[PDB]
Amino acid sequence: QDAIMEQVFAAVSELLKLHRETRQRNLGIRTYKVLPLTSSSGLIEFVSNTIPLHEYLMPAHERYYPKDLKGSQCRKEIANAQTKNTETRIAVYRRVTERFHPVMRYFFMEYFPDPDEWFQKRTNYTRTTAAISMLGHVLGLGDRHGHNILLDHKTGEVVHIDLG
Amino acid sequence: VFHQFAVFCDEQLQNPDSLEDLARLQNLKKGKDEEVAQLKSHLAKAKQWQELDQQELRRVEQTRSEFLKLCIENYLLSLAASDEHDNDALRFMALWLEKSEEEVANEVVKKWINKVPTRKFALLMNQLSSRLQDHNTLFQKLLIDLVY
Ligand SMILES: Nc1ncnc2c1ncn2[C@@H]1O[C@H](COP(=O)(O)OP(=O)(O)OP(O)(O)=S)[C@@H](O)[C@H]1O
Ligand SMILES: [Mg+2]
Repeated sequence: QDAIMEQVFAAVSELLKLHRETRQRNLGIRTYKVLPLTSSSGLIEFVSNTIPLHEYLMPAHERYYPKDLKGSQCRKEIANAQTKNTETRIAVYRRVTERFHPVMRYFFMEYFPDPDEWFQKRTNYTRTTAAISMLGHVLGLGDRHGHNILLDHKTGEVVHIDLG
Repeated sequence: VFHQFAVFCDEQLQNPDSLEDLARLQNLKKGKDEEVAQLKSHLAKAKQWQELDQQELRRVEQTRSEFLKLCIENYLLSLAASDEHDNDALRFMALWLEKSEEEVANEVVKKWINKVPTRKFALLMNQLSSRLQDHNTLFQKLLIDLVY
């Protein structure tokens, strides 16, 4: 499933190169290689110098906001109110995100301290996120949690894996 | 103002997203009830999840019922106010004949129908006189009085 869908996504991203506006901005997706050996095993290409989005975000949240909730505390508070009406779920969610502030803007300030490199890498991040967002809407792509999204800390772009 | 609001509520009813949501919740309720019928804390959790589905479905259907009320009421108010929008009679008629069973639509129509000039319905007598029946329902007591 993952290999077939990686091939489909690569083909559509190749379609993107035939238009002036998407080609001018190098809009496309980053690919990897899945190789199924048997119905129970495979070789997956370990993408070179990335870091999972969750593995960056959970330490950074407590490094930059030591008075906020931990990530596990937010997860548990959200999971406890899972068998309740929508009003209580939304109230718990607002209460939890009022004590949890985003820290993603630091990923670029601590891997690229030069403003030229910083600006280029943040633009790469925004463009690859936009392309994969539209392409994954059109193809119904789901399972987009933090362990399926990798941050390339050499070029700034995101890689989506596990596309099944 | 009234035509604006009526067209908004109507567009909120015939929304493909909301119709697919209602259909998905309906299939979920059906399948969960069938699964409960299979087994009859397995039963306990299964029926708890079934009850949660029921609450979600009640919420969605109540939202749609409010939209229907507002749509019918504002179509009737817009017909009674000006002559700018007079094909609202055809749309009101389609919407009312689709909902001839839902007593909420019939209560709203009963409340607001006597303020529209009958010249707005005068050219729709082929469709009105085709639905006449003697059934003693509220829909028929409104339809026969309008035709009269
Ligand atoms: N091709 C890949 N290249 C680089 N990192 C990867 C790749 N595939 C997975 N990872 C990461 O390496 C770790 C291994 O995770 P996996 O065991 O593959 O599945 P998982 O998502 O971590 O666990 P669950 O139960 O599926 S949420 C995770 O932190 C992934 O984000
Ligand atoms: Mg995974």
